[PDB]
Amino acid sequence: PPPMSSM
Amino acid sequence: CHLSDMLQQLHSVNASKPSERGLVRQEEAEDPACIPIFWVSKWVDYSDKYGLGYQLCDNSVGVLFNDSTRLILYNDGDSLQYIERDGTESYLTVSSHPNSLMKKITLLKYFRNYMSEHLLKAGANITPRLPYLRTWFRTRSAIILHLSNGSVQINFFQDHTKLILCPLMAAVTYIDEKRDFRTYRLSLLEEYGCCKELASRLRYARTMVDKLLSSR
Repeated sequence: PPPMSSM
Repeated sequence: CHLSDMLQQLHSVNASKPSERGLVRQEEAEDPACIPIFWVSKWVDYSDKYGLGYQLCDNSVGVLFNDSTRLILYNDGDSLQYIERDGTESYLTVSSHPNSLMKKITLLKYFRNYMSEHLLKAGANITPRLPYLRTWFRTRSAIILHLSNGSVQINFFQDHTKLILCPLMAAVTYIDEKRDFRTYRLSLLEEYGCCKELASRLRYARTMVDKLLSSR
């Protein structure tokens, strides 16, 4: 799962 | 806790079947006076070790640490709010801080620096109209963020769409796939309808608010 918001 | 109000507002909009009736006049439900003051613009889930860091739209940064404490750095880059596990709020500054908070301040500064350098600012084009992160959780589809002012934000991973729900205004802000930022009165969505996309996300939102209410 993505560990942060949108780059 | 305005979660009960939020659930009732969502019950009401969803029960009106806003996408399944006549002509949808969603534009007539728009209310710019209801644009939120605060939302989460960026976040970092380091909860396997430290906790969850977030940036609010005003550039303030908070962390909900794994020990159930919270540290918030105001956008001035010095003023601090600390919330203990028992709920006690303390207001201080980094320039003055107790030695006991040095580690958490340092961690927060790393979170802050990362978000400032590497992540998109959600709602960046919008001028808003200090809450802390009460709690959060993730599903396969979304991250759900509950702010201390009663706002609930839901960010969907697959399509990057976002909801900001405010129970005080009984309003929802929808950020779509094109990053269009639109604020609607929930009662007016009942009155004028909405597209299937927003309707489905409001149904999802109701389930998420139920989760928040059941895990208080």
